Amino acid sequence: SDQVPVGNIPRSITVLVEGENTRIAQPGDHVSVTGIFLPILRTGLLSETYLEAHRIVKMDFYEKLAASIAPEIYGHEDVKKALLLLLVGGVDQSPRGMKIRGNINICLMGDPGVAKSQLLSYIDRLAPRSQYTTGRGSSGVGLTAAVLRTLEGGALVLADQGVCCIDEFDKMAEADRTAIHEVMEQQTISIAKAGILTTLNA
Amino acid sequence: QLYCDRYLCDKVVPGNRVTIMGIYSIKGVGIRSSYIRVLGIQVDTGAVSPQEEEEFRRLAALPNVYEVISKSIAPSIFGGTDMKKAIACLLFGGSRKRLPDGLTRRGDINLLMLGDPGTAKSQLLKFVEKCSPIGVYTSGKGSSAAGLTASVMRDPSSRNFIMEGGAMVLADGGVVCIDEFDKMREDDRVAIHEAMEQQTISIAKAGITTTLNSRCSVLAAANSVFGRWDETKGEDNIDFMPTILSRFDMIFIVKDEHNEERDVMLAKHVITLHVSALTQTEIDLAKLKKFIAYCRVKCGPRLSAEAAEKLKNRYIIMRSGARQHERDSDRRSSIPITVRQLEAIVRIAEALSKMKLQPFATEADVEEALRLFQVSTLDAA
Amino acid sequence: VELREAQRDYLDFLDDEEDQGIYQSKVRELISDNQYRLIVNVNDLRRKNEKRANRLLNNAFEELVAFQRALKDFVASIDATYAKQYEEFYVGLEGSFGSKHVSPRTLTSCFLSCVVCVEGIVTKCSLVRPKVVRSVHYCPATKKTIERRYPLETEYGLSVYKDHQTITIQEMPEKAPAGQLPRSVDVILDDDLVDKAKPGDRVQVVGTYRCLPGYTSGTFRTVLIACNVKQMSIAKIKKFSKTRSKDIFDQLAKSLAPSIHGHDYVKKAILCLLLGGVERDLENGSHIRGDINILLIGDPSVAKSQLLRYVLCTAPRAIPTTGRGSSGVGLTAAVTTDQETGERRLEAGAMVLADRGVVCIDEFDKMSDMDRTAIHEVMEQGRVTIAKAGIHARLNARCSVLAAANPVYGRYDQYKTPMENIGLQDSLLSRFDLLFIMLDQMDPEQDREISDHVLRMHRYRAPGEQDGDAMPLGMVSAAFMKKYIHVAKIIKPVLTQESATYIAEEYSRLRSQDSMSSDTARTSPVTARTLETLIRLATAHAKARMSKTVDLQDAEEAVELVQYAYFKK
DNA sequence: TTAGAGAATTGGAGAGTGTGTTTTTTTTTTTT
DNA sequence: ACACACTCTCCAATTCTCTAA
Ligand SMILES: Nc1ncnc2c1ncn2[C@@H]1O[C@H](COP(=O)(O)OP(=O)(O)NP(=O)(O)O)[C@@H](O)[C@H]1O
Ligand SMILES: Nc1ncnc2c1ncn2[C@@H]1O[C@H](COP(=O)(O)OP(=O)(O)NP(=O)(O)O)[C@@H](O)[C@H]1O
Ligand SMILES: [Mg+2]
Ligand SMILES: [Mg+2]
Repeated sequence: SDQVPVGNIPRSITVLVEGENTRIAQPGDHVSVTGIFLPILRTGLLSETYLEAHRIVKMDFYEKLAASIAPEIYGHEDVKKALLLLLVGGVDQSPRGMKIRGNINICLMGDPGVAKSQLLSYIDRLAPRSQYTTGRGSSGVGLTAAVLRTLEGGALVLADQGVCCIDEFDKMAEADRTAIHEVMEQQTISIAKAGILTTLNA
Repeated sequence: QLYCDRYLCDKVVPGNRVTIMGIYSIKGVGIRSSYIRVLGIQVDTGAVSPQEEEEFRRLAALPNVYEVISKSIAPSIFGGTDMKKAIACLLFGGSRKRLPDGLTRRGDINLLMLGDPGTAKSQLLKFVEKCSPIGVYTSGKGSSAAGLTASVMRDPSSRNFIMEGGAMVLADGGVVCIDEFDKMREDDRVAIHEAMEQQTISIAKAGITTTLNSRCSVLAAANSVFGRWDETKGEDNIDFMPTILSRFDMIFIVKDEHNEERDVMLAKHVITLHVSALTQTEIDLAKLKKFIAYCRVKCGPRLSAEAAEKLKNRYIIMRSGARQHERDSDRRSSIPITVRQLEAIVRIAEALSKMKLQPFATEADVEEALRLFQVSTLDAA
Repeated sequence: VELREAQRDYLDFLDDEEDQGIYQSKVRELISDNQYRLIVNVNDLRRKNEKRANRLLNNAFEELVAFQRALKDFVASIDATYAKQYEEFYVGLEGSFGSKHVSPRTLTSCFLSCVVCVEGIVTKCSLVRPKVVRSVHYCPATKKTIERRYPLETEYGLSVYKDHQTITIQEMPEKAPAGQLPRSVDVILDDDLVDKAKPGDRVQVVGTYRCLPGYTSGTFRTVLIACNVKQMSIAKIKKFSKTRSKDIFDQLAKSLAPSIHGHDYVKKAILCLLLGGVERDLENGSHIRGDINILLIGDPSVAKSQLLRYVLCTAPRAIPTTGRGSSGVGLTAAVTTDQETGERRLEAGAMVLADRGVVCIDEFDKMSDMDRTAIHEVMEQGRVTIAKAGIHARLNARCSVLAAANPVYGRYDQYKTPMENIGLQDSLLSRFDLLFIMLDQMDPEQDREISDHVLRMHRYRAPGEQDGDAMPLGMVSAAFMKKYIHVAKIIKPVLTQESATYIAEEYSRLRSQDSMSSDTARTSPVTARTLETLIRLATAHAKARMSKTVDLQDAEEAVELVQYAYFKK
């Protein structure tokens, strides 16, 4: 996106992988590709092109750790410890199906314009696997997965073995509330590709 | 279906009434389509001939032309001479201006009639639509926001989105008559606030963004909230919001009156109008139509210095009186006095000067302009 | 076979070293930059050879090929090795064309095969893709090869291709005839001309008007094969800024929008919006917003709309919008089916086209809240997230928003607080930098000068117009103002310890005063966003001085402005 | 009596010709 | 560029007839 000139839409290119080069690349991953640029064979004089890939290259302790969380922010000593334990987590007890889950979940209520944005973004930056979203239901993809013309996306999906953060939660809709309710109970979701009842980890 | 060729191209547009001369020919197993090849076109309704200019110069020269034109407007309708005079000024209009720092001033005039049932409001609208060189007539109850200004829709061919013009676009340069004005929804009357003042329509939909022109006059008719005007309830007869009442150059209140002499005169007038439908076997409508177009394209006035000085001194008094009335009252009024009213009087002064083809407006013209505004808006306020 | 003499004419025209040597110098420059097209000025050609010049414009094709061959021979005579690097050379035209200057409306079938000069506004583009001119095949078993122009196997490195693109030009809407919609024409861009224009650009295209074939219905489509494409949009500024006799920012603000009387602080804030602040980035990956947003609220007839229509005319890359006439899809981006290639792709909306510019929203209080949800992300972060037509993308929409609205009940009520009169949500009201309230206080002392000024304005007539005319349907000077603002947009000034200290201490004082104050006496609370606003405004004032430092004067001006905006009844 | 050569009729192996081919704005009823 | 439907031609297989082994 930062390479696009002012007031323009970004472009894309098709890359064909063959032989021992397969299974290197992944969705959403930065790569540098060596290849040959060629036109597609018909079956007009204007023709589509692609890149033929030849190489793909990817681009005490408790008090100390508590004090290490968000040092830019004054006070809020025990809130930092709560967030520390949110990152550490409890234990899934699993006694023969009478389940108690170990994941901590917490909520912050903020006065208008208060410092919570700095703390939230610090935990977002700190955590080794995490995602962010906002409750207003913006023009992009939602909390759950979505379909395009295969299935993709979703903040609840992209954070899986980690923690997901919701901003301005109070502006959520009923769809969002039911999705959060389902994640809290079953930690999985459902989106219909084409009427089929597909389901997906969260 | 018609075919058009060489010098006949872009000679007409939709909605026009025309007479066509051409060849008629063809273009289940046995069906074939058919069409007409045009060889001549006549618009049933062109550049003015020299003789016609001499007659229009004579009409502009002769001294009591204002009364002559006033009698030509809606000649069947009994009474209402002040209302007919205001309609004349609406048809001629003020003058457009572009200022040195690039901003514009609108020139043209908006008018509203409000009051009792059975007082010939709809008849006057029905006449002005035929008298104006360009005009359109629509009902407020039967129209939508996207239909008044402009619309966006998919092409019946191809797959692309295309633009369409509403009533205020088709009547660009002319008059728009909105009947049953008090029966529109609030969110639909909001849609014309740009068009009535800035004379342009801004669109941003479906991946297209453009600006269209709408340089037209609005003429409207309405009832009181209570069906007819109730003098015991005062200002509650009106419920239009101030942001639209301030966009009219003049507002008239019409009340029915039960005087015996007028009733006898009006009754005789009506009966003889009906009786003379067989017996029937100052300027005509056709002549007036061409005269209006000629005056609008050739003449553009300005104020004389002393006329501006007089109007300035009057406006201060007018603002002071309105302020004192609101201060004395427990309630704020629905018809405000603002700089838009100062501009309104100037536009009427220019129209009065235009009827006589004179380059400058004068104190006599400003006197008549102030008289017309004094009757309508100050009776409404 | 006179064209061999016509080519001979062009070759001796190009060989101008015997007479001041301008075109030989230009060809030498072309060689040095490794280019393969030349731009010729038709005035020179007309001066040297009237017959050849007046024939060129009416026989575009047969004459331009001779000119191209003459250029190829001339560059070969200078350097044969360079001449062999490219297949063929091209020539473009500039100057005054007289009767051939047209628009998409006035262009008609009698112009076919003339050189024409069309102008208008660009509305769309197709994607760049290659076209074949010469194809080659080879056989390694026999050392054999074959060619064709427009067994063995194809030689992509011995074959050669060139780029191709289509765009569309539309008539200027200000010039449309009464009661009609604008007309448009299709332009073809080829080889080194591709992607030289994008939507919303005002362009002037030179080219040859030509039909395209299409049993036949005897009916064709016409397109403009472009030949050249053009776009349109120091000592004085140095001595002016060096004077230092007066506060220049006050003089520039006073001179803003001369038609409109009063409203000093609003003019000063609009000038700060035009100049802008500056960006900054932090080592953690965070960044500070440099652009400014402004909101206006007030009664009828207080010139709110006119200020918007003025900024739109005196700022580069500015866009209009009205609350009732626009949709969230239209504001951001919409999916489009291409008729040239058949493919589905996005098309830019109003806030994307205003990237690195200004967007004016009139009648802001009539929008449905669903559209305001789209505006929220744009105003906060300058990006817009889209998930349509197989694309998941984060587009760039960096812009300053200037917006106007009217209060609830139409006329402002003195007996209610500002938050009661104002119809918007407190969350949205926290995003704008400054919020101004405007009221029609009916004082006769003020009405005197206002009415006088308006009446002076209505008696003016332009000097190029005569005593009784009417138009057809269809203090600092403005020029210096544009140039001074344009140069001032480069300076990038920097904080000083004294200004930082002043802002910090004054913000603490202001916070204490606000803590003492109540919602009955203020528009909104004061927080860190107030510090960001103060920093942006002080930066902009320093920028107007072109002083590389942000000085105490800038900080003092900035705090006075926000003090007036927040703490007056 | 059994079998091969020269002349006449007929089948079909083969070639040539003609033709077809999700994603946005606006209205209306009834649910709120 | 790649499949049906139709029209048409020339080559040589099958039988009649006369003859020798
Ligand atoms: N002065 C008049 N001269 C002639 N006919 C008149 C006059 N006043 C009223 N009428 C008659 O009144 C009838 C109704 O006319 P109309 O134009 O609808 O009046 P109106 O004020 O619009 N009535 P309404 O629509 O109920 O408000 C027609 O039959 C007219 O002929
Ligand atoms: N100080 C002023 N200087 C010049 N013109 C003024 C001034 N005050 C009012 N006007 C006039 O006010 C008219 C209407 O301007 P406009 O910008 O629409 O006002 P507004 O505040 O936007 N009212 P509205 O659009 O109904 O909310 C213009 O024609 C101006 O000539
Ligand atoms: Mg009626
Ligand atoms: Mg306005």
